Amino acid sequence: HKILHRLLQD
Amino acid sequence: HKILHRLLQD
Amino acid sequence: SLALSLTADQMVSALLDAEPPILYSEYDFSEASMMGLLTNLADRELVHMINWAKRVPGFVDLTLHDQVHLLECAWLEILMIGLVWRSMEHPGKLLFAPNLLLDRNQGKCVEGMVEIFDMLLATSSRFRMMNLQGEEFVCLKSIILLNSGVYTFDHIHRVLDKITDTLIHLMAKAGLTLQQQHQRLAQLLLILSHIRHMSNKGMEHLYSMKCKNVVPLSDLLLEMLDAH
Amino acid sequence: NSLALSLTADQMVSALLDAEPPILYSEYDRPFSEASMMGLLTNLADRELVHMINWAKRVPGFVDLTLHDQVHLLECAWLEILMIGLVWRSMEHPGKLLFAPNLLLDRNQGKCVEGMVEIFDMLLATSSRFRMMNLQGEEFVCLKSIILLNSGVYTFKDHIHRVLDKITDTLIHLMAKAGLTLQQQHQRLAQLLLILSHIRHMSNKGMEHLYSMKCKNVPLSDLLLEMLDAHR
Ligand SMILES: CCOC(=O)[C@@H]1[C@H](C(=O)OCC)[C@H]2O[C@@H]1C(c1ccc(O)cc1)=C2c1ccc(O)cc1
Ligand SMILES: CCOC(=O)[C@@H]1[C@H](C(=O)OCC)[C@H]2O[C@@H]1C(c1ccc(O)cc1)=C2c1ccc(O)cc1
Repeated sequence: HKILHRLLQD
Repeated sequence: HKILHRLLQD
Repeated sequence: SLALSLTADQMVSALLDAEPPILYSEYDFSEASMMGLLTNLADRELVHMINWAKRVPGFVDLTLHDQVHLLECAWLEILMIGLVWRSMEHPGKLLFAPNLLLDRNQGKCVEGMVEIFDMLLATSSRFRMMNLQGEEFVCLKSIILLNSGVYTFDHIHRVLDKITDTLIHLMAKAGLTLQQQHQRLAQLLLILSHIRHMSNKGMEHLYSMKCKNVVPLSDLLLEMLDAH
Repeated sequence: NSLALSLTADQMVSALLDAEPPILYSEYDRPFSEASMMGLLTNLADRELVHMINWAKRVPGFVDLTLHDQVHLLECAWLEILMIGLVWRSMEHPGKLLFAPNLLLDRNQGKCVEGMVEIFDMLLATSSRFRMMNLQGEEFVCLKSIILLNSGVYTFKDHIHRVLDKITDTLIHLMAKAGLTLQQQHQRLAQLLLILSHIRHMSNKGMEHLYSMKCKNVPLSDLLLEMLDAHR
């Protein structure tokens, strides 16, 4: 659930 | 007079 | 490999197209008020750095855990190289944001900071000395993203090679002699080692700041710092 | 001035080959504690440092600099120089670091000391890289001397940059001689200089752990305390 995953994924 | 000083001088 | 078959000319344009925007400080001074502005700023820049990184040729090929590693490795180096770039045509000053231009002795606010300040000003001066071009800069910035975390793991190296080819073609195009080409390339790669050093010092004073409770760090920033 | 900046690329390689310090042996015996291992590394390193000082003086151009600049460059560069040296001699011992001919550490002896393993791997990664490119003795010594000249140059000017351009020409002379095409010469130089950043990174890390070790508390040599107190 790390923010960095999220922001890259788009 | 760092020990480094002496070594570099001689 | 789409990024492997680009001309130097179309490589430079992608990097140029993908440049992140310049952000403003939320500025309206103390050790705490300084680190707040800087933290708030960094935190918003990181979000765009991620976008930019995604637009860097070859980067989008790598796996996700790979891209993650590269970013958590490179991030402050990337912010600092952007800072020195922005700061070039302000001798003796650092331009964090169009509305946030510091001079050295606003540094003394934050033990840790004048030391790095001076490292960044010397680099700024160096880039000005050699007269860095925007095209060389976007290359520099990509090497940093691709190299900085590469060994703490072939395609990456293929990409780094193209980037080197690009760098050299721009120098040839600027009229540099073959001898000048490799001396310039070299002294620019040599600056990366200074940026890394600067990032290692910054990472560390940042961590002491988090520990002394000077300001709250954002969740993204905790994750980044934690990585180091 | 002169006089460095008037050497042929071939006699620059030779000056540097001639100045190369010897590989020193360890005092090593006796099972390993964190204490035993760290007193070994500090004994070896202390002795390596003395050779490094003398070696620096043989780096063409170094001795033209002012004593205080000599001190700064060496104070910045010292643990990078030892690392690059370790990496280079560990080159034919995959997975293993050759501290000395009689002190070869494997991954898991690293763990005795706190956060030594992480560095261990970083050096291993670098060693692997040198191997995968087949770094050459002659390239190595240019690199070793770039480190010395570069590490503390932007934390101070133009004499250092002339010498550096000389070392780059030298590096390129080498690759032109090995019969590399121009494009692969420029690529190789790039690959070699990017490694320098990893060396800075590792030095920076080893440095902070050395600092925390001095608190933890093996006694360090006087020369070593001084070299370390320069980064605090
Ligand atoms: C004189 C250099 O000034 C700095 O702020 C550096 C570091 C620092 O000084 O931190 C403590 C001495 C740090 O790394 C730099 C920095 C920073 C912040 C924003 C930015 O666009 C570029 C760099 C930093 C920064 C500051 C706050 C954060 O939350 C994240 C990064
Ligand atoms: C596998 C990593 O191996 C090490 O010892 C690194 C560091 C470490 O392990 O943790 C403490 C920093 C350290 O920096 C390295 C190192 C060292 C020691 C001797 C040497 O010839 C080359 C490097 C080191 C070293 C150790 C004691 C000294 O007095 C000086 C350097």
